Amino acid sequence: PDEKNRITSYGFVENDSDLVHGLLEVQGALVGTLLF
Amino acid sequence: IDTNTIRSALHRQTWDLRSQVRSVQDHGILFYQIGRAVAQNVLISNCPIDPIS
Amino acid sequence: HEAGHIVLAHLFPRFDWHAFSQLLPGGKETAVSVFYPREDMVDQGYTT
Amino acid sequence: PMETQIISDDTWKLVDEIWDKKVEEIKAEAVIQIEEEKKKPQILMATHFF
Amino acid sequence: LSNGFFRSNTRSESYQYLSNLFISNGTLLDRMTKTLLKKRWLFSDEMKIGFM
Amino acid sequence: SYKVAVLGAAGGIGQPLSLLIKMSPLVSTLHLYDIANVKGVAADLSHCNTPSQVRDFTGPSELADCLKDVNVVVIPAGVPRKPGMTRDDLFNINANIVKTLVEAVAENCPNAFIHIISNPVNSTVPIAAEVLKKKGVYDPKKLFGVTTLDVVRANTFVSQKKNLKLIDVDVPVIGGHAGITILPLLSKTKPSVNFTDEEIQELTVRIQNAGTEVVDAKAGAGSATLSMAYAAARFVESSLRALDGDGDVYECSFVESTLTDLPFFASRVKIGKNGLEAVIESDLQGLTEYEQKALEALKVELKASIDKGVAFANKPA
Amino acid sequence: SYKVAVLGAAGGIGQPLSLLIKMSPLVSTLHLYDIANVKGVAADLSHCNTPSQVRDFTGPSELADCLKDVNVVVIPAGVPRKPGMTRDDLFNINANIVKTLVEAVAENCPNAFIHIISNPVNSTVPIAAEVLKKKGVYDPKKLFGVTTLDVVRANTFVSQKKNLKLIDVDVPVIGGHAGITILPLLSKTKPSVNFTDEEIQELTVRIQNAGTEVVDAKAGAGSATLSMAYAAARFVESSLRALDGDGDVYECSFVESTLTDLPFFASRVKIGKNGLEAVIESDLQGLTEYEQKALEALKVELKASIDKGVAFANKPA
Amino acid sequence: KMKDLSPLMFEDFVKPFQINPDDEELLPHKDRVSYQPVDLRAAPLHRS
Repeated sequence: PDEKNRITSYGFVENDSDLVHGLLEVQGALVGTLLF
Repeated sequence: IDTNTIRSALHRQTWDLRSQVRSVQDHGILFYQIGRAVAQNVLISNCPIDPIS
Repeated sequence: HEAGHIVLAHLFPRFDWHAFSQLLPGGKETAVSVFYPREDMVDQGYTT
Repeated sequence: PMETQIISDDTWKLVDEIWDKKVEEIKAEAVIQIEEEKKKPQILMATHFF
Repeated sequence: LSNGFFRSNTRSESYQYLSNLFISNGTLLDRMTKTLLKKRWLFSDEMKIGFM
Repeated sequence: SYKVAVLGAAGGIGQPLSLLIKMSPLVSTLHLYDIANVKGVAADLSHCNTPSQVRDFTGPSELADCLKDVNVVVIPAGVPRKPGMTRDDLFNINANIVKTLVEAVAENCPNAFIHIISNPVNSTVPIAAEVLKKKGVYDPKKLFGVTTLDVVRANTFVSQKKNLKLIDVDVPVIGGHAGITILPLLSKTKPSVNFTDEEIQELTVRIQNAGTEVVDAKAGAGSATLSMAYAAARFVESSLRALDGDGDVYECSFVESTLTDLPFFASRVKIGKNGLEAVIESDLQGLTEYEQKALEALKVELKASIDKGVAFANKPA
Repeated sequence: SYKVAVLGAAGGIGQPLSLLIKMSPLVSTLHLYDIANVKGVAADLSHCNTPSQVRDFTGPSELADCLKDVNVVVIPAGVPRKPGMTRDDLFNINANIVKTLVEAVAENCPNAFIHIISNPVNSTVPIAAEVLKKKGVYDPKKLFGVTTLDVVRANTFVSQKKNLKLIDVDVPVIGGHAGITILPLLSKTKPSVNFTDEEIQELTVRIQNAGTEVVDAKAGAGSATLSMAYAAARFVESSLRALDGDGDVYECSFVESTLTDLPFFASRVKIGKNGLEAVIESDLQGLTEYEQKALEALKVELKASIDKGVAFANKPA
Repeated sequence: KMKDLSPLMFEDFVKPFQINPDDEELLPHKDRVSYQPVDLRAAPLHRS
């Protein structure tokens, strides 16, 4: 479909995105093998 | 005290009773819950999972 | 303008209920249409 | 495009490993969990006295 | 903001690996979401039983 | 701020390679040369809105003016195949041309990254080395054999087979640049993918015979031109980046290496400011039995090719 | 994820244009077409490790297979000038070839960005428009004349003369693509630099006679090869950028415009998702007296060329 | 007034994606995630 059946703006998707962004910020601020 | 008694004692504490009971009507949120719970169980085996509904 | 709004509102399989549309409400040089969302969308809690 | 490869190919091996360990643990846990022979009281503990 | 394209590709590889892993275990998620569909609640015991 | 001089820039290879070199962001002066029909190529390139300057020279007499202060010298000169020509006449003509060009480079400017492109490169790099040796100015660290088309073809075939991210696919290729000399180290392909025996054999023979496939696909119209120009431009940009002090310039090339008993070999090397900086020996460690037996099969014929090259390069005048 | 089909990709201009399109990060499928010797170019291109795919078709019977689902049609086909041949026979040959190709495109893919490179484009774009009109499917918003070569030459000449940054200099060019029908708007050059009178005259005559300079520098070897390939690749990439929804794709092209009394004109236009989106008329506002008399002198010959084109395009069969 | 005039009807945009509860069958997937990484930066400029 033209993205017709997406479930925008409900409960835990925003929380998952926020948690992923926070984990990425923590990982990128603590760099200063595992990562290429 | 069996494990089902503990499970039912936990469910009465971490769940809110509600009148006018309704369920999800477009599945795909269920797929999101299923995939997230599976990835939580297999990868992070030191954290519990609240029952899916 | 409101005829176009009404035509496109009633050209869809599942739209909000059109209660009434009124031209020139109370002397103001405008118009108002009233649409009530269906109960299933209110009971859902999310939008597509 | 300018971004070359990211985290690893070995970290994918490790996450495949832990996935397989958990799958095998669940598989073992499902079928050999319940087997009981007896639970008899050990009230003739002779190694203390006899 | 020169640090907005590294995280996007990191999440992209995470999504690609997750898709490649979920493709092989598609039947697992299928039977699992069907079990959630019939039985309205799903605990860890049913979870591990349905992992078969 | 570097200068590249292409010797033979008006052939089949000369024009696309010059076009790719002109609009690369590293070159600033481009000294094309050919014995004829080089003015038109320079006039064509001078109209492009790229800051690198193009100058052209005609005849060997202007050769002394062509190589002054040149940082990278590329020699793709050589007549393509004509009907009725055996290997003897074509080899003699190409080797005489490359001998004269290497003599001119040694006389004028010997401190340039020399990229030998003419075929066969297995028997041409030793000729250039022997000619540079006769003037007492030979530098083995600044003499390369462009055999990266085999790497490009290996990457293409591996990506087409395994459906892998092409921006990540790279395949080590050792040996030479003609036929069964090409040993694609398919077990060291990054990222990690596992092949079957039939897939390994099919990929190996396809990589080894892709040159013949692209020659006979033209129905006698010549050899590979666009992909060879692609590989030549890739190696030129990599060498120019090595001249700029980049510390991760790893490229596959045919150079004078001590990895085997052969004087010259094609392997992965690390190029620095002063030319060759390191030779990666781990490409020869950990090979499977198929790659090992292919290596010992190609070693004798590679030795024969190098011996033929040094035998011609020491012929009396 | 866009598809480009080149009709005539085995000629002089076709092979470098096909190679440069292969290097573009926007093309995903490249369809080479020519009546002969088109499989060699495809074999050359397929060895490169670029994600875009190259397929070849030979003969008119495969032309219906060449243009299925093609998003950009590129027509550089046409035999270059031969000694002893006047304008009439070469015009007839090129016009017949482009007429057959435009008929094939109209039958197969009317909704493709049509880029005409065959010379002269002043008398070729009207022929294509008339052929598309006869099928009742003509779209003036999706028919372009690639005249980016004059812009590139003007930028290069201005950068060489006034010594600016070649990256930043852009010169608008109006009129046509042949002879004195090219009018470089040198008073609107960005960044702003003021010229003298003789400098304006010299730059104007150099831009107008760069074509004869580059075809007489080759000494009868043909026309330019790399420069129009460069310009066509630039125009194709710009059209593909505009097709993705980019809202700042402004390019100089020869299209059906209403700026003057002429039906077709070369001006700066803004391309959108549905083809031509806007025509910049401010290029004709604020002109100096010299550009005004140059425009009024070139209008008569441009009208004559367009009249000759539409006269040939409606000849009986 | 929409009844006897036969307008041109639209398609349904808010049709829900649902799963058959007890129908034992393997519903398919395409084979991918539809997400694309955002990575757009120009090539380094000339004269460097």
